[PDB]
Amino acid sequence: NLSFTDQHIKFWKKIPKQKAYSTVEQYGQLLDYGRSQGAFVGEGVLPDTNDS
Amino acid sequence: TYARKAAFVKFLGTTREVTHPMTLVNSAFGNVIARQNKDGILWMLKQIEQAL
Repeated sequence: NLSFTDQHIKFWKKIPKQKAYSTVEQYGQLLDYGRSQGAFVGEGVLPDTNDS
Repeated sequence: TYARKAAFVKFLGTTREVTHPMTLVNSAFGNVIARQNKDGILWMLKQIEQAL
């Protein structure tokens, strides 16, 4: 044999493998915790509302 | 000769406010909520006295 063998395969044997149950697979991401509004309020006032 | 008369009940009130940080700092002349309550009671008593 003047070619490669299965010992030279590296990345295929290292990437984690998981099972699939459909042709379309979905997942959820968390990108941010809130907007970049002001964080300082004055005395007894209601602070602004923030959403993720 | 006879007659029949009617009287109508009326309403009085006042409001008091104290901010949250004011209740967290030290006080020189005791608790502030009781002082505000006493001031309101005496004020409304005087108003009742003059309305009578």
